[PDB]
Amino acid sequence: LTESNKKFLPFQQFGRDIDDTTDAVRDPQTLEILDITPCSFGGVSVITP
Amino acid sequence: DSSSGWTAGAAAYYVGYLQPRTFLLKYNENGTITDAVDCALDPLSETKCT
Ligand SMILES: *[C@@H]1O[C@H](CO)[C@@H](O)[C@H](O)[C@H]1NC(C)=O
Repeated sequence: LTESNKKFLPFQQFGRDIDDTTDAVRDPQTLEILDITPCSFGGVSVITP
Repeated sequence: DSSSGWTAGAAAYYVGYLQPRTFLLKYNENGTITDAVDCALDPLSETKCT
């Protein structure tokens, strides 16, 4: 989760993008924007002579 | 009596009915909806939504 600069409308909250996943949320208590983007991916490489 | 004399005054109200259609919507930088097109009115709109 990361703090956001986005400005929702007073009732809006999803992170739906081009693919429609989630990169936005509002604290049900402090009502602030928390961008979501996971900590992972994948690619592998070993070099040998 | 309770059933005859009374004043209405000028007002007029409009009533419509809805229909299951398909719409194409245009949101902006604020995410506020700014425009739309009913691509079942005319061919040019159909081209737009396709
Ligand atoms: C909303 O629109 C106004 C236009 O006056 C603009 O200044 C502002 O940057 C917009 N907000 C967002 C969410 O970008």
